[PDB]
Amino acid sequence: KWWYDKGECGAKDSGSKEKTSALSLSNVAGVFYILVGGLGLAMLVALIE
Amino acid sequence: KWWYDKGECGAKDSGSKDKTSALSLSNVAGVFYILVGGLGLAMMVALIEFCYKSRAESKR
Amino acid sequence: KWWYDKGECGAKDSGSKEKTSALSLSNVAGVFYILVGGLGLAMLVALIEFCYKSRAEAKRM
Amino acid sequence: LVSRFSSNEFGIFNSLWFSLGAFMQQGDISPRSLSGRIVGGVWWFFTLIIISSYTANLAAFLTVERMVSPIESAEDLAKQTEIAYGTLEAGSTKEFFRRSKIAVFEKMWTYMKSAEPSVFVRTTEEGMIR
Amino acid sequence: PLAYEIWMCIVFAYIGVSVVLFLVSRFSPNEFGIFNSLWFSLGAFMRQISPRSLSGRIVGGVWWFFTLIIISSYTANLAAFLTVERMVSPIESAEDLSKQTEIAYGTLDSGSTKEFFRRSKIAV
Amino acid sequence: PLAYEIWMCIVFAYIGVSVVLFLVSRFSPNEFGIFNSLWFSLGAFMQQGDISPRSLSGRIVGGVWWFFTLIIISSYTANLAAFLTVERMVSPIESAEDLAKQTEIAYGTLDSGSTKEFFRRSKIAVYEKMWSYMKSAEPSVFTKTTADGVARVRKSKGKFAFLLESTMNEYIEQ
Amino acid sequence: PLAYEIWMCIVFAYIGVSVVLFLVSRFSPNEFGIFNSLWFSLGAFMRQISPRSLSGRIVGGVWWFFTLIIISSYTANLAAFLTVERMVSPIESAEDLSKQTEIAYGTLDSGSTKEFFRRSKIAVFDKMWTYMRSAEPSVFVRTTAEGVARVRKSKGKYAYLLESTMNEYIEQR
Amino acid sequence: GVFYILIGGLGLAMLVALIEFCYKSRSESKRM
Amino acid sequence: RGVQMLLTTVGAFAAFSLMTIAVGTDYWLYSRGVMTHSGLWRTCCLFKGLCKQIDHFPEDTAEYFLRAVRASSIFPILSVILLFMGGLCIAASEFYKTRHNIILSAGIFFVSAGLSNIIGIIVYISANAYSYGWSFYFGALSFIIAEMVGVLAVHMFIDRHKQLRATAR
Amino acid sequence: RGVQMLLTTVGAFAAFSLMTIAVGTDYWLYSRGVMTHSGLWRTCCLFKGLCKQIDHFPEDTAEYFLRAVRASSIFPILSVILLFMGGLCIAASEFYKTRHNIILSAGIFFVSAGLSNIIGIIVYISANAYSYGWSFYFGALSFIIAEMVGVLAVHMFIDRHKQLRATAR
Ligand SMILES: O=c1[nH]c2cc(C(F)(F)F)c(N3CCOCC3)cc2n(CP(=O)(O)O)c1=O
Ligand SMILES: O=c1[nH]c2cc(C(F)(F)F)c(N3CCOCC3)cc2n(CP(=O)(O)O)c1=O
Repeated sequence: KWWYDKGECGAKDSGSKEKTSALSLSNVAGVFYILVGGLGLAMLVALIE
Repeated sequence: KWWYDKGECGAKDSGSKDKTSALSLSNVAGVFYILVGGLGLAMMVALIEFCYKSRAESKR
Repeated sequence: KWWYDKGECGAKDSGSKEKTSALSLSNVAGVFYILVGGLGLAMLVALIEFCYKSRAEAKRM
Repeated sequence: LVSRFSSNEFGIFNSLWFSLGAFMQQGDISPRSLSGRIVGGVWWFFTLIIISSYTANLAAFLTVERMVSPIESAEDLAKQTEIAYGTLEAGSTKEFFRRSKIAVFEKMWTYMKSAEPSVFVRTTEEGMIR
Repeated sequence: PLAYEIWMCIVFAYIGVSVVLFLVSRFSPNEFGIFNSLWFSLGAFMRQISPRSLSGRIVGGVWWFFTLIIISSYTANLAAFLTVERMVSPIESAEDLSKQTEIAYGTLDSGSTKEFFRRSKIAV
Repeated sequence: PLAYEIWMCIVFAYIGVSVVLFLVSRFSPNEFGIFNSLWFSLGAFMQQGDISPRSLSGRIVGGVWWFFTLIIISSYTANLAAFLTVERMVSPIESAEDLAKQTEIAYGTLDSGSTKEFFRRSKIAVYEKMWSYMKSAEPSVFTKTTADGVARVRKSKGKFAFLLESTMNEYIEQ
Repeated sequence: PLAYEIWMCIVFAYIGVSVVLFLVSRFSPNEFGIFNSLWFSLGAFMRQISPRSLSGRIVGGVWWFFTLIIISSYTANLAAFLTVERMVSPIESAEDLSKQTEIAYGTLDSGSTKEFFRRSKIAVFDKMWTYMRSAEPSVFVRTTAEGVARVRKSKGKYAYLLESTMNEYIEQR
Repeated sequence: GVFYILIGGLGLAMLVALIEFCYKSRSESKRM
Repeated sequence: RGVQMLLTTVGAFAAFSLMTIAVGTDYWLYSRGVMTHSGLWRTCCLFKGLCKQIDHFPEDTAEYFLRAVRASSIFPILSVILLFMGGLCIAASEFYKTRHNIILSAGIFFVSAGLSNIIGIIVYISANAYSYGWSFYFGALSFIIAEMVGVLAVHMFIDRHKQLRATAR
Repeated sequence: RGVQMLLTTVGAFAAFSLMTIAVGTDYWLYSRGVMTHSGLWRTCCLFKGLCKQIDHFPEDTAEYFLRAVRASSIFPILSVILLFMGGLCIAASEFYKTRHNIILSAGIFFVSAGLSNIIGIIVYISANAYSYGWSFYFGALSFIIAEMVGVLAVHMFIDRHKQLRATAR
């Protein structure tokens, strides 16, 4: 009564299921980084060749 | 008489609509729209560039 | 007590969901059918077009 | 059959290799006939939908793999019906569930008192074997 | 998944883009040919020659992105059907029994329940 | 399912890689033109395709740009699959135990009457938890009139519910 | 997804299949060339020329089915990550505090709780008292709500020890 | 497992290529 | 010359014999209420020893059509009849080769018979809804031998056509 | 010939002006605790009218390095310096073109400055986490015009190289 029922937390599977954050740039920016790095590597290699 | 016939709503169509049988056509209709737009744009570009090439080649 | 608690049917089909059960051939058999139909259609079309080509080669050449 | 019946697919390996390329996605040698192209169109959308179904079922089973965690509460025992459970046939453990006032434990004692067959064991090692 | 009639729209767009690509390819005065353009549109539809007229290439690229989005959405919805698999009941209300005739329905041979249907005033 | 802003950066990287191809292909041909470089960049951005270069530099630019967009469109496929998986998730509320199982959508009754006295004098622990939530809510979920509850539900966009008699609910439904 | 070390195994198999394809294609006395065979194996890896020796094409086909299975499994596992998203806690047991040192932990500055760690004889709790008695900076807080504010402003870097009932009561608010 | 079937197919195609090259080279050296 | 023709003939004969053995018995295996074998006509248990025709067709219209096809083995019996007709055509074309174009129609009928046998194998695998019999593997091996024999027959036909085209000039 | 050089010069000048405007103000916009504009140096609210430097990087180590790069806009300032160096090289190569290879190095530095500008735009878009300022679109348009100007510059360089190769034979 005084902990589970009186408390302000539902806490019985409170981890709801939708969470529709479509896609952040966090998974994309690290791939942009290796993209720009490969581009600069190919530029310098082509120039020195 | 007084709840169904007197009321201002239609038939309580099943359970909020019908049945999400499958995915709606609205995404498909939008990509249809951008496809038809790009189709007409590239068609008019092809027509004007053929007109330009014909005016260039026929008039030297 | 005497209907929901006394009964033998748990009214929760939300926990312990559908385990891994592999894809049936019923979704694959109709695809096999249109495969075999396309094969037979292509065979008959190739045979009649080769018959037309052979008739044209025998008549005009 | 059809390629040597009218080239590029004159050999058995060229025909088998174009069959492999039409079974997979990428590729090599493009035919020019009506018949070979329609054989490819029949055979190729076929395996397209099949490997799409392979991808979909593998993603479905990996979704199944990250489903509901094992039991951690008595509410998890009440929420299911597949995994049965029982106590010792004699002792204060059975008297705890028999004299319980909480409806969750009351449903537990109702299921264990009406179980078919009996979930109760005589000794601790009998429960170990069960 | 995802469609009962939209596949016919895909086939109609396939024939239309094929006609447009051939009309571009056969109006320049290698990639010409109505069956050649049709088979290249088919090769554009699923995965597996290239036009160089620099105007029908735009048509090919937009059709190619179009069918890529289609096969991606098809894979996604087929995974969605293979994931949940929550089938529903065909019959919901009492008017559903009057709406069809393939699935029959009956009562007990005697009783006041049958007398309710015998002495009813509702046309349903 | 991805964004409305990642696509612009992808198109900017697309035209940048095409600038790289027209730079290096004309600096070391089949990719001698700007349209040839842009068309090979478009072929490398999608899966299928056409004209394969022979240079070391063009091959390594393709290998950088191409596994890139492979992973990106695979992520697009997986993300749309995740969104459609969310689309077939949990059905709406159909029981009072569904109300007790959640806490995001609040609900209330009328401030006075035997309807509130039902939950106040209840003995079933689910309805006791319901009366515990209604009695300790912040702010008050109780309305003065029934039409106040109607305006509270209709201005909620699926965030608030109301409990009432079945005949009144069906009449307001009609 | 799907791998932390197996990507290097994929790269090693890529180099191996490239070496085998070059050894087949360039030992018959077009498709020869070490970078040509390497870039053709790269073309076999992802989606977007073909050998005619009818033996290295078998290598290309088995590599091509191999990487098709890989990218199918990659799409499947990435959908599995984007579907559920069930985050877990890094700290589970009491030995997890002694097993790491990045996430700090503290007790109250005065009370029998710190006396329990000061008077303990277990080497795990001895290491805990050694780590907390030489902590830089001071991990001890003034009040209970001070510890709550210290944990809530830590973003997963600092924890607090107390009685279980008060902990569960703060958990249920 | 897919690594194992890749290694098996790789070794099988390698030995088949080796024996067909050996047979073709022996036949070309003996005949021509 | 004659070696490839004799190999094609004995391959067609072995394919016809394995198709007859697949028609006969031991096609599938299914554990009844104990294991039991079936040969698409009757089931036999592993009391023990009794046999009866367990190919009962009853217990949309596409389910009735699939049950009608799975009943009485419409596909593989007509496939075996077409294989016997192709073998008779190959025997008539082996001796007194008057017309040099009947071998193409015989090979086309042979490939169509193989495709129909594969389609019937797909139907019998679909209608199965736990192990498998040996006659199913024998029918699969006969399908492999039939595919190889069709390849050998069309190879000999295109070689004979190229020889006739070289002799015509 | 010279019309393409004048178009490349005014395109480089417009790209440098739009890069300066993108560095200046109105780069991004976000609703604060009311709306507020930002130009990667200081934020200004919509009381109303006050402005302060709200580009505070504090409140794994890869997050620290990303915050260090996003602090004070290290990448686009160096990109704009490289753009100004490429524009000065193009201005030095326009009149008194003695060296026949300085335009290639100028174009290579200009394309690398554009790529660094796009990388810095990606970092600035990543570090923000609702609308966006007009200077972001202006910097994007300057990146597009800079790419087109690099294409035109290397096109003029390969035309000059082909003319020199034709005059050498
Ligand atoms: O006073 C009691 N003390 C008990 C102590 C123990 C333990 F210490 F754990 F050994 C146990 N067991 C737990 C179950 O497996 C068998 C032994 C039973 C006890 N019981 C019987 P109860 O009626 O079931 O409580 C008592 O009555
Ligand atoms: O005797 C009672 N008869 C009641 C009859 C009705 C109605 F349905 F309109 F007939 C209602 N409403 C239900 C919702 O719409 C507003 C009025 C309340 C009633 N109440 C108050 P309670 O104590 O809350 O039940 C009584 O006391």
